[PDB]
Amino acid sequence: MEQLEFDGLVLKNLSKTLTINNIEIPMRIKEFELLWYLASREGEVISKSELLEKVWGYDYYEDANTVNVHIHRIREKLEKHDFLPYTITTVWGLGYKFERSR
Repeated sequence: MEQLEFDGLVLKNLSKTLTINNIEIPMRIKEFELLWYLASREGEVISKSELLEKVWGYDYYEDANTVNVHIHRIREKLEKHDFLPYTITTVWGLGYKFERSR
């Protein structure tokens, strides 16, 4: 898959950019790759460990809590640009999942 669409949110993996209502939203590459990994697995709860291993596999991190920080950054950007119908749900202690809101 090169492109995912979720009611107005479009993820473009070739360019590692994202649009909301066809407007590009600045996002760093790690944040995009995290979002892409989750949205590619809509509805699946992905543990911090799998995210660190498969999204940061090559990049380094002092602190596993870089995952949480990045989840928050993604949700802040979606929320700030009034994107409501999909979000990343935190499943406490278990992981994160991209899914329809509620």
